[PDB]
Amino acid sequence: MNTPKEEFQDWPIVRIAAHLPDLIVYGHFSPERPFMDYFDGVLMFVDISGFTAMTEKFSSAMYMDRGAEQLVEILNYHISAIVEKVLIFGGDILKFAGDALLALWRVERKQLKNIITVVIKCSLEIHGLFERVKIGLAAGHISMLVFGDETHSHFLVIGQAVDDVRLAQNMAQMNDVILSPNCWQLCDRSMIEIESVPDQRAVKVNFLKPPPNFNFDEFFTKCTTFMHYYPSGEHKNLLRLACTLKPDPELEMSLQKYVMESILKQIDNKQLQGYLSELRPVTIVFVNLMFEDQDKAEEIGPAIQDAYMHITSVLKIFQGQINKVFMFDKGCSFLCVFGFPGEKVPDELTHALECAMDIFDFCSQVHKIQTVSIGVASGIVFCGIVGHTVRHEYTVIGQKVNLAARMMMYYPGIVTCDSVTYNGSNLPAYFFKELPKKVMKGVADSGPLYQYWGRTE
Amino acid sequence: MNTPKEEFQDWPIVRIAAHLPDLIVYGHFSPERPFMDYFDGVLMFVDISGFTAMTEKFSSAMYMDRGAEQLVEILNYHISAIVEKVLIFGGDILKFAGDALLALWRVERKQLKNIITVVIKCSLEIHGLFERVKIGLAAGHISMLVFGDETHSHFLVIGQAVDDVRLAQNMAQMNDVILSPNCWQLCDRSMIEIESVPDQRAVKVNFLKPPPNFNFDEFFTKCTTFMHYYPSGEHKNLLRLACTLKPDPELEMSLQKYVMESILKQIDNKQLQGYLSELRPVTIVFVNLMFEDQDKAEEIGPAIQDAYMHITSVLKIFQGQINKVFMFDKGCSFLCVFGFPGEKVPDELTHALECAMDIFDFCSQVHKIQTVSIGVASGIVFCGIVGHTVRHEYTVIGQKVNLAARMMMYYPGIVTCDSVTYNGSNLPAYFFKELPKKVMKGVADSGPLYQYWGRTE
Amino acid sequence: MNTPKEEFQDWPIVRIAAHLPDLIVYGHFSPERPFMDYFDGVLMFVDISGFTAMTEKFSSAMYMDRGAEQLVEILNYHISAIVEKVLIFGGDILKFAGDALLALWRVERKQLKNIITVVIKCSLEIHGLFERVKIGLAAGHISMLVFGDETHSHFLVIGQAVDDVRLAQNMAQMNDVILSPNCWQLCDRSMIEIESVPDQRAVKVNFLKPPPNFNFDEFFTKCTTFMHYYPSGEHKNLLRLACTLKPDPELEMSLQKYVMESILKQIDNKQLQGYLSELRPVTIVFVNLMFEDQDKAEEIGPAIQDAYMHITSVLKIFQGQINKVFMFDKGCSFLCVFGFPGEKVPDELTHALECAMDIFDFCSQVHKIQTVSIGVASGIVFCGIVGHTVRHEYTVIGQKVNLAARMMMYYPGIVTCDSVTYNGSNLPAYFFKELPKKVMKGVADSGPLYQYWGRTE
Repeated sequence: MNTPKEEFQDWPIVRIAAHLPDLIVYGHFSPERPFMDYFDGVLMFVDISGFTAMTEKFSSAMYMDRGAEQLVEILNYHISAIVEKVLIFGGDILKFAGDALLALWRVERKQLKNIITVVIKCSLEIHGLFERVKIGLAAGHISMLVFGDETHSHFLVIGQAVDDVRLAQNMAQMNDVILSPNCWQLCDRSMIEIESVPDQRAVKVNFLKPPPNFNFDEFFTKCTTFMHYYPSGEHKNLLRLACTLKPDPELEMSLQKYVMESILKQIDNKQLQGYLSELRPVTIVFVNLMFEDQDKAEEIGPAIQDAYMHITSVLKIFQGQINKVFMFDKGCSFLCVFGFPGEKVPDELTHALECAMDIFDFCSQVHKIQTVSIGVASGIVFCGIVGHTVRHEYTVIGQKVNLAARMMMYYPGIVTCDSVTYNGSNLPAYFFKELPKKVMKGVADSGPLYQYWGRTE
Repeated sequence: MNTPKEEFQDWPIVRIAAHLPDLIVYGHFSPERPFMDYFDGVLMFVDISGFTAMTEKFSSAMYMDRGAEQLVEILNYHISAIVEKVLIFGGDILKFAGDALLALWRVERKQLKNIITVVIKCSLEIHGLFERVKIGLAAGHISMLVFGDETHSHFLVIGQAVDDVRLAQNMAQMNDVILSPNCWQLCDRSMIEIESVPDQRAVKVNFLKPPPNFNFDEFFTKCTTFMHYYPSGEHKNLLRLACTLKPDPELEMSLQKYVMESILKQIDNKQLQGYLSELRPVTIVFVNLMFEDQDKAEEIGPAIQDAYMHITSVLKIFQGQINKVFMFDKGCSFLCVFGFPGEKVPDELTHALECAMDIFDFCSQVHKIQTVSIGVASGIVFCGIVGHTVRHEYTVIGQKVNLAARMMMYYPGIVTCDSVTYNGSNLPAYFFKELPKKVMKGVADSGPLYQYWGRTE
Repeated sequence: MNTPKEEFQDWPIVRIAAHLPDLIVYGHFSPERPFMDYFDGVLMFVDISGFTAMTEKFSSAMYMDRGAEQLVEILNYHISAIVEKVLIFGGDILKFAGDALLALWRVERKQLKNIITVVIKCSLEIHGLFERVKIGLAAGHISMLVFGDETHSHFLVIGQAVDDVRLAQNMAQMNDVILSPNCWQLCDRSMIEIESVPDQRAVKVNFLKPPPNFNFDEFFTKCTTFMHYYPSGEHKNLLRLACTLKPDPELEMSLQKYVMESILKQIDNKQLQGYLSELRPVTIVFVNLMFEDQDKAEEIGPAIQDAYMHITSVLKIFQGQINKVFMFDKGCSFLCVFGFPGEKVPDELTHALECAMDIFDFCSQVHKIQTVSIGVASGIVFCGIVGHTVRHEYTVIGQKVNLAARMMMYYPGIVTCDSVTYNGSNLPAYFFKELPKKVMKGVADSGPLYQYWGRTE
């Protein structure tokens, strides 16, 4: 009697799970919104903007109309190698963004010290791949927020360690590994030689020099005792346990709400697998919400949910999409896009600005939101699924993405827009104010910027 | 000199063969129609209506427009496991229908007794997968009928054992294995403890308790001597020998005639592989032909061919399709569908009824057809390819499928239609008669039913 | 710590490389056009017209509109086996054409003798696959020419050995292996029994009978010392080293210029993988350029580049495409196609003829082109990607392809067209001259042929 080998793990639920971290896939938490949970862990923030500032070159006529395809190919080739390292070292990749990848090792407080050693070794091996990234590491308390409505879900991690991992990454230069102050306080200092960072309490890792009898392979195996989903046994040849998920309609109903409908259409083999890799004109509406206090989801969770409920209703009118949400220094940011593939509407510029002002006016009145700021920028951006086969996400990359992001931070409390949006809106000129030009990070020659003042005085 | 490993078995002819049993793939019989052949074997009828009555839940708004995709995913996950068991135990899966799967072990008469033991063990292992199916087993003489024209082919198995396997399956409750009276007469009673079935000559298998020195693995190997196509040797890791078919234009020309053109288009990579999984509105025209004598293909074969020739010409006018043909208790049934994906026409309801009446009038005059009955029902049905990667078939599932099927049996000798068809036809009301409402199996609240009386008195 | 196995080699750059020989993939030569290089090697010309004269049968109504699909399936099944033999024996497949496959073993002059032995054994093993091809072998100096513009590239091999391999193949009968005179002069005569060819200096291989202590496996291994890209070590299970190419935007930019945009669209998963396999009506414009001297790229290279520059500008107006370029007996031939899938225009016939006359008039004035001849033929041709998964090319096959090719050779110095083109052009009849009918190889009943004389006297 024969024993044919199994082949089939390529179910829709597995394809959906590629777009999500284990934090969500195996979370099995309540469907109430907002949902908040609390834990401890180590965060790794890998800055990949050496690789993503290349989107300019790929718009060149040299690439003969295959710019988007070449860009996603070379990006995924390099990001895939980073992903594999994170996953084999036991990390859960939470999110991809144009300029970064955030990973989490969730553990009980008593194992933080040893897990930081694992994460530092992982970091050093990532830098070894490119002998061009910057790595910030943090550790400590982490809060998770899940918000959404009956058809869509989003999640965020928040807290001091999340803020810390961003600050640490910003301090880093090429090939640096920077530990947040609490990570350095928590780590095993017998193992790692550091140096101080000027004017900073964070530290830079110079060396991982373990004691004479230390065996990293045996140490790592001991650490896998605390990793709930590390592929093992019969499945030790897989990068993710999620690769083994089996059909389960209740679970798939839950997980699909995190993924854009156009991606679900490709997952269902109802759209060509390359339709979503494109250089295309879009309008970015980057919404920033600032609170009094950054690291307490119990106060900001309800506010973000209330904002989200209004944002989704405004965007739906114009097939706008929330591509990503981020949280830093008591600012929660929504990266909204008008014009994604198959979602284009006429008067995109006008409607982007009217939607921004609607969001601005509503969210300004939401309890506990202190300031709303919105940047609106329009131009050619790269869109596509970025990452590894087993862990990837739809992402947008481009100068206009970075411009809208810097505008909402450098011009707080107002709706701003770039010259493309201003000139191509069908709105009267006195609806706008020409702004002073500010030197903004990563922005060279943004063009004239405007405040959308709106229809009345 | 290198020895690269072979990879390629994914030819069109192999993809086509997934949709067909070995009875056809390796049949190499005449192209004359009708064709009849005669043999002996064991039939297994696995009732999967615990799984297919779920189509209701998947039309719920809870599934956010991915009902069809979730349904085919979970169905195929469970049906695939049944298929693998049947195939490793040496069976040939003849047909899939919404509510069942029919498999055949064809053998010489002298090996029936031992093959029934194999099939009973297979049955018990299928029930073990779900520790929700019902299994009927029959054995004896089996006739095969192949009918069609120059471009399309269909096949049927007929005879007392085919009738027996249906009756046995109907007697079964969840987790039962029921042996037809001839199967019990033919089987190895030293091996299996049975109990009587009230008012029935069939029996229920309680236990497979073989003698002290019995080794099932060695017994099965001896039984593979009589299985012409059991994967073996270099190919012992395959579920089907058909996986190894090599291009052969004359054979592919023959096999493609059994498969719908929309499926061939997907096989040829000219249509997206998920286009055919849909919840869509269709009209089912379920045609039943009753003969004087059920189990003699020599008399009914020519009649079915003559009917088919007319049915295909009527359907072609409106891109109707024969999805399945079945044979029971001297009734041959055609499951016809108007509105399959890419085959929709306007006035579908009117044309369904006019086509039914045309079929009715013609087939009523075919020699040896005693009664024609046609049920017409319209609504949302699931359509998609159901089964295992190596053995699957396009199938339709839904309350309206079951309703049309019950209508042709409970209202024999006439054309009947449901309320959706009546209300949405463009035909005058006096073309119809409102019928008494009958309690019908599996039908709850069918709605008012009508006879299509037709244009004149 | 787990060690998952690598899976991913299916990058766009790898898919592109399937369409190209190693001569180009690993060439890393200048982007100047024309580019010429010079080397030595052994050529094998495998004539597959036993297999490709079948396109007639597959247009029959017997194939029920799946003629193209069945044809490409059976062709690729047989051609794939030839390709695998060539590749394992160390050859580089340069080109596929309807009626042939050309392969190259490039080596230093001192290793020619031993490589010819390898190539003869390869040839005999190819004939063993079909126990229906004809094989010609040549050896000696080979020139390579690369021509094109900033977006498209084409290459050719030229010289006496290239002419020789064609002549040798023409002399061959079914199952023959014919050695060109220089190949016989260069080979190891202790190894191979030959017989003379009537009126020819070429020879036919009767037998490969090596000396008593000869071990072909050990001999082949010694010969792999001179094969730069023979898959080895960790990659000894691959047919091509190109299967391991990694993303490299500068290299992909270079390689894509050799591949049609419709193929690139399929490679990018933006078109269905079977869209390009079709039986469709096209117009073939077969352009032949004859020079004074055939085997010196230094003189003919600049002329072909100048012609190409004009040809591409004329074709672009009507989405005509260069499908293949060939070089024989100081004739360089361009196989141009109007009407490829997704490239159809109205008045295709008129524009084909006007484009031919434009090309004729320009190329007739190019320095060192002695004669231009153009054949124009219109009808149903097979189009599709022909070859092995790892080495394949888009190809056109059909009686009208062969007719246009014979017309440009049998009617030199003029533009000729077939009856379909003449009757369906919108041009006046006195623009044409009815020609004497010539008996042409492989052409039976071409129909009346015409010279396109053009608008004035």
